[PDB]
Formats: sequence, C-alpha cells, structure tokens
Amino acid sequence: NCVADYSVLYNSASFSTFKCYGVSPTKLNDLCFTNVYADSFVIRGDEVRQIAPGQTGKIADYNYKLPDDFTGCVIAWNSNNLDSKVGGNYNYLYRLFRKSNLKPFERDISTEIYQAGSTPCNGVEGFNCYFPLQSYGFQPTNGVGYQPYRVVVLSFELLHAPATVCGPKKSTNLVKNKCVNFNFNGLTGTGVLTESNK
Amino acid sequence: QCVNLTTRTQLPPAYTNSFTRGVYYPDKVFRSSVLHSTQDLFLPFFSNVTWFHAIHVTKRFDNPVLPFNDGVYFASTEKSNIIRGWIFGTTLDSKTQSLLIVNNATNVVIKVCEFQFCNDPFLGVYYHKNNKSWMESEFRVYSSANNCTFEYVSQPFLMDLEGKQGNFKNLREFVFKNIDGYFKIYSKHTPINLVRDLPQGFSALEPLVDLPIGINITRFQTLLALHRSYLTPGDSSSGWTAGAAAYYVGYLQPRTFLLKYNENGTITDAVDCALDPLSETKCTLKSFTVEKGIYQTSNFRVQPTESIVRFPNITNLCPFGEVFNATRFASVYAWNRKRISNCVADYSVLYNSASFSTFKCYGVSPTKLNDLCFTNVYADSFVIRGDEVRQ
Amino acid sequence: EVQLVESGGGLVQPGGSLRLSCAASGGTFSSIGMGWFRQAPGKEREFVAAISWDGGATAYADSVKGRFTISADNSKNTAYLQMNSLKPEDTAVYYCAKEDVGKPFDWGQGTLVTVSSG
Amino acid sequence: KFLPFQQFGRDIADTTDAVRDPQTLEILDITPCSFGGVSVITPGTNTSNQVAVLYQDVNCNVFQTRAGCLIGAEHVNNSYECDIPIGAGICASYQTSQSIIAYTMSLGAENSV
Ligand SMILES: *[C@@H]1O[C@H](CO)[C@@H](O)[C@H](O)[C@H]1NC(C)=O
Ligand SMILES: *[C@@H]1O[C@H](CO)[C@@H](O)[C@H](O)[C@H]1NC(C)=O
Ligand SMILES: *[C@@H]1O[C@H](CO)[C@@H](O)[C@H](O)[C@H]1NC(C)=O
Ligand SMILES: *[C@@H]1O[C@H](CO)[C@@H](O)[C@H](O)[C@H]1NC(C)=O
Ligand SMILES: *[C@@H]1O[C@H](CO)[C@@H](O)[C@H](O)[C@H]1NC(C)=O
Repeated sequence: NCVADYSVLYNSASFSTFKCYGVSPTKLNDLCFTNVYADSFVIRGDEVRQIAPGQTGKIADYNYKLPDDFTGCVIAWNSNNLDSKVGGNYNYLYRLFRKSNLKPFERDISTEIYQAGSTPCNGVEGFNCYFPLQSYGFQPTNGVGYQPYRVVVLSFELLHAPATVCGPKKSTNLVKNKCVNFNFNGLTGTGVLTESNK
Repeated sequence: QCVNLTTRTQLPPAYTNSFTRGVYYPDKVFRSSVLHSTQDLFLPFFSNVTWFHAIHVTKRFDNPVLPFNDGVYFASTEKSNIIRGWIFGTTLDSKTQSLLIVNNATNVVIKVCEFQFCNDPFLGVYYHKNNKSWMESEFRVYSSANNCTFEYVSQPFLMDLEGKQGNFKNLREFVFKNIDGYFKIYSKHTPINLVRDLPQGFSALEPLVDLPIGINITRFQTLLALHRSYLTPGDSSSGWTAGAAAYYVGYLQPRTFLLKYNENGTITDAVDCALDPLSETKCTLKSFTVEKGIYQTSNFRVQPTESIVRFPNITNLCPFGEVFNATRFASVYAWNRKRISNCVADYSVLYNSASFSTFKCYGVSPTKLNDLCFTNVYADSFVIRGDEVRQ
Repeated sequence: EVQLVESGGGLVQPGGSLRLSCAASGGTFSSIGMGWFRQAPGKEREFVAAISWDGGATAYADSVKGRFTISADNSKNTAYLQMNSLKPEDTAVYYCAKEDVGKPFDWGQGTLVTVSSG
Repeated sequence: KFLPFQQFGRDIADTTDAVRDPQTLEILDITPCSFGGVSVITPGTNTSNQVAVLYQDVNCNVFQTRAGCLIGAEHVNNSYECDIPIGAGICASYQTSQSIIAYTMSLGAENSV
C-alpha cells in the first residue's frame, strides 16, 4: 500500500544481473504487482550463483532460496567500507551443517547440535558438539571477491494486477463512457465502459 | 520457577460427525453464473469432529496439546470468553517464538514474542464486589518476555459483545495455514441458533489476517480462562473453576473439488467431485444434472507397490585381492606394471579400513563411490614414510 | 591406529604460558571433532575444548574460559594452543585426540605438564 | 535362456520378456501391471440418485461381464428390451424396492408364423 518508486534502482552503479523479470516486455513502473517483500541480508558475497535459478549453493542450502518462481530483484551492491570493523567484523555470522536442501521460504532459529557423529550435545559442549553458529569475522583487508556484500531479494509473485503498491506520477481523470483503453491499478485492456451495480 | 498442577484422572475423547464445512474460494477473484473446478487445501463433504468436554467444577479436567500437522481447522461458540488464545511451539519455551492472541472489550492485541511457558499455564480472572465487574490480575501465564518482534493492536471488528446472555447464538471461525513462512488467520461470523450441535450452514470464510512467520512447528496448545472462587480455608475444595465450552479439531489435506457460482457470486450449490460415482460423472460434465446412459470417468490404474533390485554378485571375483590381497606390495624400487580391467573394481576394501588418508579429492559422494567402470586399477608397488603426504 | 605426537611440555612456573604442538600426520582430511583432553592425577578424563575443521568454531569448558584459546592450521594440519594463568591443580597430562570418519578419539600419548614453583 | 551374449527377451514391440540384465539372466514372462478405465451407469437424476460402476477389464453384488466387471447391478433370469448399452450383448436398465438391473439383451417378440 505504497508507491514503490523503482526509478531509484537505475541510480548508482554496480549491483548485479536482474536475471528475474519473467512477465513481459514494455515499461517498468506501471504495473501494481501484488506484494513487495524485502528480505535484505548480508553474505560473504564470494558467489551469488545460489540466488540464481538452479545452482544450489552452500548458503542457500540452509538459507534464503527461490524454489522455481523467482521473478524478483536480486540487486546486490558491493560495499566493504561500510559496516566493517577495523578489528574484524564479528557481528555478522552464519549457521552451517543444517540438513540438505531445506524448504526455501522457511526460516529456523535454533542451535542444539546436528549430531553428525555419535554423541549429541545433551545440553552440554563436546567434540562434534558445536552449536551451528560461526562468526563471519570479516577483515577490512581480506580480498575483493570475498569481502562482505549487501544483497536484497524481492518476492514479487505476480498474480493480482489491481493491487495497492504502485506509485506512477501520471494522473488522469476517470472516463465514464469512451471506447478507450484503460490502465487502472496496473490492469491493461481495451473496450467500452458502462456503469452498473453489482 | 514453575509449579506442576496436574490431575491423575483422564478420560478418552469422543467423536461425532461433521456436515458440509471447510470451504472457501480458491482465489480472491469474483465470478458469476460460471461453474469452475478447484484443487487446493480444503475439507471434504463428510468427516468427523472432535470436541472435548472442558467442564470441570459431571466434571472433567482435560487440557491436552494438539500437534500442528500443517494447519488446524477450528470453530467455537464461546459466550463467557473461554478460549482466550493459542500458544504455538514444538518445545513451548523461551527458545522458540510463540503467538499470544488476547481479545478484550477495548482492543484486540496480537503479540508474537518468546514468552516463557510453565508446565500448566492458565489465565485467571477475579470479580471485585465493589466494582461489580471482572478484571485480570494473575498474569502468571508467562515468566519472561524477550525478543519482541511483532505487536499488532486493533479494535474488535467481528465481535459485538453486546448481549449480556447468549446461549450458543454465535459462530466464530478460524482457519490456520503455515505455508511459505506465513500464518494466515481467516475470520468468519454468522449468527446460528438451532437444536442440533451442527446445523447445515454453508458459507465460505473471508480473508482478514496475513501475518507471516517462519518456523517449523509440530505441536501447540489452546489456552483457557478461569474464574476465581471465594473459598474458606476449611472448605478444602478442588480449587479449579471453569465454564461450559467446546472446540472442534480437524486437519488439512490437499484434494480437488467442484464449485458453482451464483448471480451474486457466492457458491450456492456445490457437488463433491470425489465422493461417489453419481457426483464423479459430474467432474467431467459441467452440469449438475445428467441423463441416462454411460459416462466415462478417470481411468482405474493400480500403482505398483514393490520396487526392488537384483544386481550381479560374483561377476569377476575380488579385483584387488587375487594377488595383492587387501593391501600388500613389493619393494619400493620395483614399480611393476599390474593393472586389472574388465572386472568388478568394487570398493569393499576401503569401506571399513583403518585410518589412512586417501587422495583427499573424492569428487562424487566421498567414501560412497563404486558407480563408475574406470579403465583399470593399475596399482604401482612402492612404500613411503607417509608423514610428508603433502609432498 | 593413527599417529599423534605431543611435545613441549614440562615444568613451568605458576601463571606461565605454554605453546604445545599436536602434529597430526594425515587424518583422512574429514575432521569434525578435533579437541584436547586432560587427565588429572586420580581424576577421570574430562572434556576440555574442541575445534571444528570446517569452521572456526572453538568451544571451551567452563574452567578454561579466557585463559584457553586453541587453533589449527588447514595448511599445516596441526593443532596449537596457548595457555595463561597456570595454577597448581592444572598440573596434569593432556592429549589431543583425532575424531573422524570411523576414526574414534584417535588417542595418542600426550605430554606431562607441570605447574609448580619447584 | 537361449544364448549367452544375448538374453533380453522381446518379441513384438513392448512385451520385453526380461527385466534388464541380471547376473543369472534368463527370462520367464511379463506382468508389471495391467488395468483399464471405468464408466458410470445412471438412470437419471430426476429418476434416481443411485448408479452402477462398470470397469473396463478387471478380473473381479459383483457381476462379471465380458465388457467389464460391473458392480452395483444384479442380473436376472429373463430379459427385456433395453436402452442403456453395456456391450457384449448385455445391457442394463432401471426396474422396480427399486434398483438398477443388468440383463442379456432381448432381440424381439418371438413368433413362428
Ligand atoms: C588378507 O587380508 C585380509 C584382511 O582384509 C586377511 O584375511 C589377512 O590379513 C590377509 N590374508 C592372509 C592369508 O594373510
Ligand atoms: C549369484 O551368482 C551365482 C552365479 O555363479 C548364481 O547362484 C546367482 O546368479 C546369484 N545368486 C545366488 C543366490 O547364487
Ligand atoms: C424428471 O421427471 C419428472 C416427472 O417425471 C418431471 O416432472 C421433471 O420435469 C423431470 N426432470 C427434472 C429435471 O426434474
Ligand atoms: C477371472 O477370474 C476368474 C475367477 O477367479 C478366473 O477363473 C479366471 O481365470 C479369470 N480370468 C483370467 C483371464 O485369468
Ligand atoms: C437364474 O436361474 C438360476 C437357476 O435356478 C437361479 O439359480 C438364479 O438365481 C437365477 N437368477 C436370478 C437373478 O434369480
């Protein structure tokens, strides 16, 4: 229920391949979409092939993934100067050894132990009894292709054209009866208009 | 920290029958005078209902838990605010995020936080003689409240709370679904007052709540409300007070059915596509009336049950143990050319083994292998100390 | 059987600092449970700490907090550890087991470590 | 079995009397699964709300019919003229409680001039 204003996307530079349009060609900021879900997250940024269709990755094996739909935005700008501690970025961290190919849109928050050996944690530490949470510890001087990157993905899920999330600056008065095309709330079509009750 | 208040008395549940309930439009779209099929999560035409005798002062004390099992279909007709909320969580502790739904006469508060849950949580209310009203003061249902993420407050929409005495003259409905990291709660209120426990009403629910949450859940419990009773120290009563209420319990399963729209866009009459042959022949034909004759339907196919394999056993008899046994080679200086081809080349020797380090690549499923023919297994004879394995 | 070597131990004045080495020759290169263990005189063997091979995870017992930090080297296939605040009851023998595919707590011989002013 | 270097039995297009290539090889017969369709026999909604299910080729109130195993309609000794075909010379109808019956089709009124 807002104005979206995707024109800001064309600003700045870097980012990455959209690789998800999946509707049809013409103009960008006309349709009202259905629901805009922003799920920005920060990874090592070494490889973003997991966010691409197919090509399951290490992080996406237990984290954000699009099963087969995508159609979204995978804009991901490179930035190492910001949110980088001089003595290692211990704030960012990730969870590992969580099963294999979990459900895409299902998040979990728990540690326990994967029990990959023979002796579980049983509420205490031990060998092969690590809680699945490893500190990233990004270093300000650790490579360029491995430095942390900022990536935000969008759900889209285009099924309902007349929705509330659209903010084109064009405004026109309503037509009662003229054989003209209509673009109300992102829905396009042609015909004649007639008023009735329902 | 927590006080255990349980009862040794237990009574098995009772079952009943359910008429035509559990129906909704597959999409938010609107349609008139056109028939359309539908395949999604619903509830069949005939099923059973499970409601517990939540009356204890004859008496029955039963406060069990219900597994999630991908959404639970609910319906209640409470009058004295018996069902207060629903606590969710596999472990029901501070390590898992739970849902706290509280409804009152001023605002509707929906909080999703990690409230600490005791062994036997229950909410109690009192009755002040001077004020001549009921309020809540024993907020001992939660011990700790941390990691607050969601908090929604709104006015009561579909709850009137005007009638002072209503003898089961209401029908509130809830639909629960946990798909794609969401917990949708659909609201539906229709006034009903009949003789039987279940009338023949039929009206689809209308979407009102689309709150998301991502977590694996397989167990939850429904909360309750208690009224304090003034008891003398020498009375020695049970100490538990409760009203009269019940709640249906059901579960979800994806099937396909049929719907028919009306001039007003509401399903008036619908046939159950997978109920019987008379309605099965209406799955293909788009009419609710059929003349005499023969009508073909979906073919009858028996799916196979046993699926097993029978692989070769001997073939070529131990590719490496015929002359080198498990592992035994000659002097290091003699790199004799000895290769075995067109053989089994199985890897039963390295399965158990003892220590060793291998070639540290194992590209395809390490330690599984045994899926490629390979040209030969030429094993050169040599011995090295092995500490300089990186060299 | 697995070969484990431990060196550098000996007498140290109280509140010292030792740098022992555990050179693990090979080890199937599938480690999941690298950790050290101690055996105090007349005292049963107890867990001390552990270091993951696929991550920087280093769990520590309650009694070794702060004063104990262990590390490894994927290039060197070794296990180093640094000590602080040596106190008399720390006088015991330590070990560095290798827990891997099938490999149990690949036990070795350890080294005697003495914490006394004599 | 017939010869060593070739054992996969198959005769026309798809029978393939073998499995794939067992070490014991040799070939016996074919029976993975074989079942057919279904149709529904109705007398009319304004006439009745009960029907009769007829399977296509199933070795089954069950009544066997060369056209297919039919369940939900009993047979009779005699025969009448019919209007609901079933095939293989047998047809069904609605005769009065009230139930659907299936019978051998009658040719006509026999009379020797
Ligand atoms: C060959 O190895 C096996 C163990 O895999 C065992 O029979 C023995 O060690 C060897 N055989 C002989 C005859 O020495
Ligand atoms: C094992 O192989 C032999 C061939 O020598 C033969 O008996 C059969 O094909 C297989 N099965 C059994 C049980 O022997
Ligand atoms: C069915 O039969 C009755 C009586 O024979 C007749 O009145 C009616 O029109 C027929 N059709 C329907 C749809 O009821
Ligand atoms: C059909 O079933 C009957 C009864 O068991 C049996 O005698 C007959 O052989 C079956 N038909 C075939 C083709 O096997
Ligand atoms: C047909 O006649 C036989 C001969 O007695 C009898 O056994 C059978 O029951 C009859 N069929 C029916 C449907 O009555």
